[PDB]
Amino acid sequence: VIDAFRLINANMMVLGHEPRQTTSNLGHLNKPSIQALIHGLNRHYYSITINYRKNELEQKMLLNLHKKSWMEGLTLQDYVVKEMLELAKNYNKAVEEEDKMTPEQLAIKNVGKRHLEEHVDVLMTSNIVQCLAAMLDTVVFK
Amino acid sequence: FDYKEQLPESAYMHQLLGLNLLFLLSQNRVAEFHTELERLPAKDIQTNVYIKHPVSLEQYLMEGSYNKVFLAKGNIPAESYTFFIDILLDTIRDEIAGCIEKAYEKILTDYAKKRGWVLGPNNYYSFASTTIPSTELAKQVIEYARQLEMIV
Repeated sequence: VIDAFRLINANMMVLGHEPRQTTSNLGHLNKPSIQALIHGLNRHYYSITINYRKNELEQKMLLNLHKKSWMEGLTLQDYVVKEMLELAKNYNKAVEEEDKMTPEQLAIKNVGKRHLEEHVDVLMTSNIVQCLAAMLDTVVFK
Repeated sequence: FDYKEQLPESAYMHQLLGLNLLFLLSQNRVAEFHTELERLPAKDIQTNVYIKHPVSLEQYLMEGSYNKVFLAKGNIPAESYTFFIDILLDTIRDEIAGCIEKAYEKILTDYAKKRGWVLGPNNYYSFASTTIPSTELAKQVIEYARQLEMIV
């Protein structure tokens, strides 16, 4: 929500406010446009374009921070996973079985001038990962 | 094979054909054996005694020729195949090896001495006769294949 403002004197208002000599940057500046309250008090002011300073070392350090710290990427404890999986798959199987009625009716209906349910990518990923865990189970250890 | 419409049938044709048939069984090309059989449907039928001996032998082979080894030999001593039958006879089948003998059944010397005994493989017939991690490697590849499809 941060923003940057700068005031304009009332002496040169006869002269142009902000002499513009670049279309791309002026349009980018206008893209934020002006806020409701901003117009309510936009006068004697003219917002100035802001941007995050180039960031590589800090960017790289943060990126390394995320994997291990800001989300689960310890990579050594990275791999319930066999306890609750049965129950999660039970829920989703029952739900998909139920949802299968709506496509049935949809097909039943003629030309006549909620089948899209997906629910399969989730199962795919979850149980394929669980099966892959065999790789850790049988080789990575012992 | 040649059309040879003028081909004058001779009793030799039947005699020689059976010699292949008898030999073919001798060279355990059983598939080829039937191949020739179906090539002469009009010959076998019920006549052509010349070639009737091999088929009886073949039937006995699929059946228990082991007992009928000398039954077919005595069924007809000769059919112009005096030597022809000899090859088959000396080529005694020995598939019975998948059993127990030699002080365990004792019956079925020189046979018990050939290559040390019987044909050579195994030992004295009286004294003749799980892992997930190994599965791990094979399964791993299979699972990725399923994923590989879900790429695009």
